[PDB]
Amino acid sequence: PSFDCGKPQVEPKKCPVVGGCVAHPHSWPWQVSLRTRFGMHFCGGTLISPEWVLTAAHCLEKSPRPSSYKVILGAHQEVNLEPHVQEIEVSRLFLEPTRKDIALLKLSSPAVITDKVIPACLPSPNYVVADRTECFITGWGETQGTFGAGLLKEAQLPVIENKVCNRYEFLNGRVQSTELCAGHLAGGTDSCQGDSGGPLVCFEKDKYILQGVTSWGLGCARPNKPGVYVRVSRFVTWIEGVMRNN
Amino acid sequence: GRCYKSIPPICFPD
Repeated sequence: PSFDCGKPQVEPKKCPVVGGCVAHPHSWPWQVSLRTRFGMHFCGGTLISPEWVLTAAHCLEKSPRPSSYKVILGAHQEVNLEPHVQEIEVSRLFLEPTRKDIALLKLSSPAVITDKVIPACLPSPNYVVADRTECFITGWGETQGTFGAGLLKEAQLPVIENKVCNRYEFLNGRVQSTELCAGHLAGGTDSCQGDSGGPLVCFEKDKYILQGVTSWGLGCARPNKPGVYVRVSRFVTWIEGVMRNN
Repeated sequence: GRCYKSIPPICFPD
């Protein structure tokens, strides 16, 4: 009864987080909710193996102690967790060593891999997602008045190649080679506050590959202001090393 | 103007 990475057991809704749609429950089984010990959801993450969650480094600035954090796996509701959700304390924190906005959480016990809790697949090292590739972002963040608050949402957004995103009228030189951009130039659909650390995934042949980690933006869903994501492929070698050595 | 998308957001003057 094993489950390959990147293959949801409930097919994602098409949906051609501000804007977008509410996901089918359990169609994004690698999505994590990151919480404090007695606190509510404040960031997302992506399960990448039974003991390891990838998130954004800035999600860890409230506390340098692993005991401050817990991960919720298999969830659909933001607050009223379903009976079968897995809640697991974090045992170790590893921040990316060149100060980029990406981090690994080691879980205190391995997640049980089920039809609702399945890791995402990592990309090949240094792969560059092509301009206009349609990808999906997911999370429980702010919706800015759009429907779906309190439920896991998704949005389908095209990647905008860095050379375009860095133009003066858009993000004006801010985006690094270890980041990527996604969104509609018209605005209206975006990751937002509370989505940080969660996944940006792109479908490839028969499975979803994790290509981005939700990081920052100039606001959310503004015209001419696409969201910025850490480019996961530039960190695969580092991630593999951390898992091998710890 | 940059804001990281945590709760609460971490924001910068640019």
